[PDB]
Amino acid sequence: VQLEQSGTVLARPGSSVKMSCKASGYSFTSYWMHWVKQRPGQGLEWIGAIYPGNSDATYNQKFKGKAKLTAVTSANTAYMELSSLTNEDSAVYYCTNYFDQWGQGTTLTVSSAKTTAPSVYPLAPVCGDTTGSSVTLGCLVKGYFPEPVTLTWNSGSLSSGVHTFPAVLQSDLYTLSSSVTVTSSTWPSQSITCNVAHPASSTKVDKKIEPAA
Amino acid sequence: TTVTQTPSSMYASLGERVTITCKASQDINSYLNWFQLKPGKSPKTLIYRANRLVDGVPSRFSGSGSGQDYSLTISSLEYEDMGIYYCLQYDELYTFGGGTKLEMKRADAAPTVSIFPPSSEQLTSGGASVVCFLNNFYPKDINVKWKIDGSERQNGVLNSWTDQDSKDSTYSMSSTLTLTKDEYERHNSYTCEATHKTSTSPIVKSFNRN
Amino acid sequence: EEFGRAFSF
Amino acid sequence: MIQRTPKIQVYSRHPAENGKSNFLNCYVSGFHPSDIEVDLLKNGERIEKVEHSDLSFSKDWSFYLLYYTEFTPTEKDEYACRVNHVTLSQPKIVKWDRDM
Amino acid sequence: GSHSMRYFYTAMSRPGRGEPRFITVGYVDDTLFVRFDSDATSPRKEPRAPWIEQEGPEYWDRETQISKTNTQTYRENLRTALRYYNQSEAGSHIIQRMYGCDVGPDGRLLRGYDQYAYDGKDYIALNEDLSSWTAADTAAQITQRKWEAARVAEQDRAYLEGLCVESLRRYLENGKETLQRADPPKTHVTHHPISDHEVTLRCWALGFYPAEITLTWQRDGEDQTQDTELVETRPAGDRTFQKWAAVVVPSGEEQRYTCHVQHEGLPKPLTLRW
Repeated sequence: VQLEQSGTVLARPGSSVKMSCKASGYSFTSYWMHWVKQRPGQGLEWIGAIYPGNSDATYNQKFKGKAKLTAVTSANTAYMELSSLTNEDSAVYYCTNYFDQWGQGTTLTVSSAKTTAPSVYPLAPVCGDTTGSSVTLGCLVKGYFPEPVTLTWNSGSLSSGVHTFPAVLQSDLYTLSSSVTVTSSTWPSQSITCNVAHPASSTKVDKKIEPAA
Repeated sequence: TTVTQTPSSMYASLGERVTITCKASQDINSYLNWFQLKPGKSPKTLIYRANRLVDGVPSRFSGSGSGQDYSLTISSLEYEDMGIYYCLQYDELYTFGGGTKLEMKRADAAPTVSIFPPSSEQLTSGGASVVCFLNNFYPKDINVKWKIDGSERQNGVLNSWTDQDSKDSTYSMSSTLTLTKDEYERHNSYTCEATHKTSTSPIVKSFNRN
Repeated sequence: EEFGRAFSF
Repeated sequence: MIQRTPKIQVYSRHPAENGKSNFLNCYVSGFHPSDIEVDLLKNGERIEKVEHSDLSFSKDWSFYLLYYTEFTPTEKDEYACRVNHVTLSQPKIVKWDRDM
Repeated sequence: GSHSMRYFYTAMSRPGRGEPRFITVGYVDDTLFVRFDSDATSPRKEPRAPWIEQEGPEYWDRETQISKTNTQTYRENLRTALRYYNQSEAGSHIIQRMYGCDVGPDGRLLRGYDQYAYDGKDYIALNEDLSSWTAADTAAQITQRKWEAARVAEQDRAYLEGLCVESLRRYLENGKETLQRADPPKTHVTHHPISDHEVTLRCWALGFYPAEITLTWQRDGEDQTQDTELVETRPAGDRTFQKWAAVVVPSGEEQRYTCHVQHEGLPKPLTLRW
């Protein structure tokens, strides 16, 4: 009754990529599959539509020449390829059957960056200031690629007062930060540590936040 | 055709009635669908044909409107209804609304400003990232200004925003200032001024390079 | 009788 | 687009018996577009106060109409139907044969 | 047997001759029962059978409103078609529509139809499944895409499975003396000498309902459907039908030729040759 999309894909600027969208539960070759684009900055925007009974496709005038809609009836699948990719194509693309049921959306990242291991840096208050009650500490994951990166605190034990801000892209490489808020009686009294794991680069780092001066 | 959705964003309490309006540039008859978007989850079609409830969707949801003006109403707002809502017309072409963000109402909270200098290993790696966390506050609206030796600096800054915390319905924010070792080393005092609706004056947290 | 709802093209 | 030439038939309701009243019918079917002109003429004089049916069509989307009027047949009165369509060069005339 | 009810819509653009004309005709089996024409002194739906006069003011008000709104919605449908095909407002185009439902001896739905045509060509049709749409050109594809993105076929299926068969059954029960009676045709053979060695023998069938019928000239048993002149079945004007079939034969071979008639209102096939 529902439909399952492809996995998150990554490409180079100027190359071309191809996404899939397998539908089930209904007659695939009698309705129009619509493809929609979601960009974090803009919003929801229509890309195209395809009828797989004979593969008739309509497109958006902004996407004419950019997108190409294909369909395989034996596999109940609808594909869509994009060429000459730019950073404006890095987005989440959804396929729907006449806007009845949507898919998980395929994520597309366009970057000319290589797989790079992160750089983990501790973040302690100024001059080791534990005087004021409730102390906030941080872990900074700079310059890594691709995504995601997992970050825990004290091997996953400390979990309250912990928020990790979404990764912000600064020139092809990402930057993430996380913040823990404990009580001055806990630090430096208890050993505090942030653990960072980048599975795509196979990197495991365990850093300890200690006072200086 | 351009459809305008209002409000762009809003704060609402539990049980409240919430109405989202979508206006078209021309009579689109009944060709309008309403979609919900919760972070990460597959979009959910709530209302189709402008005023018909999808089977299984909670009855608190209702669709209305005609001609150019349509609306979606939640009679009693629940917590699992918070997300971005979109209107779609399919009379002429397929165009979407601007999107409306449904969020939690709570008491105004002042941000917790914590500023941290670069770490030692990073200074030995050539860089220097000065970080500023603006913790648990409300509303979302917040401004940040980095200050180097007393002069405002906007170059090489990074900004990351947190969604509404499911725990206390607050927001957080991170602001990084990336410099090189020698660039950082030719200056003193790094201030992180913050401006919120709770204070007329900027919360100022700074540190010396001593 | 007659379908009282018509759908524009 | 799609023009179809009409098919014309001229007849009566009941068998034509001279002296007894009857109904002259001209059935024009299988034509497209809708614009048609049909007159029933007696001895070459077009008869006024002619009734006709409502615009219906068939499975092929081609219309069909029935032009009818009251009359009394005689052995020496020429009855005919003149049908003009966008698919005909000149108005087509069809003579009424009581045996057809 | 199985019976049927259909509705036909005819919209004609006429640039310079006024606004587009809208016409509706309703049929039950082969009997027209209602009529609408936007070019009347009073645009109104009106009955055309004795058994629909029985209905009440609410019915007629409903139908007339359903047609007066239909007039303008199809006057806009023509504009949208001219838009889709990039045509001139100065041209005369036609939008046709036929929709309805059949029922069996038990009175339940068998098949429901809803077809739309533009300029005599098939435009968009509802399939037997009452859920999908069949477009014939890339301009009807816009209509089908927006029509299923709103799941309008749901409403269509609801009407066809519901009010259609309900009202149809009501009409059959109200007029069982006319719609559910089978009146056999009245047949005779008429010889017409064209020359001294050639005569036309004609089988005449008069006054029958419905229009379905078969007329064949057989020689001593063998079917000769090749030398038979046939006329398309023609309404008599009194809601019955007429049809003849002719064969040219030599003088003397008038006994070998026999006529076989086939009507639903005929308990057994009629055989004749006079």
